[PDB]
Amino acid sequence: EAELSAQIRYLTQVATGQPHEGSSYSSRKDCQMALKRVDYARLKLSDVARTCEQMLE
Amino acid sequence: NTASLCRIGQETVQDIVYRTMEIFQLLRNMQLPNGTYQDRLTKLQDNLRQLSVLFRKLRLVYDKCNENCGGMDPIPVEQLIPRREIAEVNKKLKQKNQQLKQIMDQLRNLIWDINAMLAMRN
Repeated sequence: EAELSAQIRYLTQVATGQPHEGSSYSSRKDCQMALKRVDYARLKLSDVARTCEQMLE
Repeated sequence: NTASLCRIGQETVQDIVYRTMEIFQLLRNMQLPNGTYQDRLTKLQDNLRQLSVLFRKLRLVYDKCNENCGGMDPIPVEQLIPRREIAEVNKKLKQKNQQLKQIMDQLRNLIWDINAMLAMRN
């Protein structure tokens, strides 16, 4: 009983109203964009390597 | 290699003139320390050496070209005009060039692309 009551008192202190209008989705979208960029670059690079290999016969 | 002699000597004369140009250049920059730089003298000497080399080279190529290896030459007038292996090597070269141009185009596209993105938001 004592521990749970103390927890409830603390939770009142934090007071936890409406949800936190906090989101990390912006940085996530940006970082996914960067990963997609490096993916496109690596893809096209694999392609140009294939081409130069062919020519290099 | 006769026409080779002609062209190489031609280029040696340009090399003569350009070496003289840079020699006077180096002389102009000279400083007469007031310093102890001394690297100037090094470049001057080892530069002057190449000139000496090229002169003997020119004498040699001149001799070999006016050697006149059995040639009954006609005067320039009437020359102004008023083998399969060549074809094969030319064809192979043109093909390799085309492939190189595909490669260059691919790289161009990649560079345009990477530029578009980063410059858009980086």
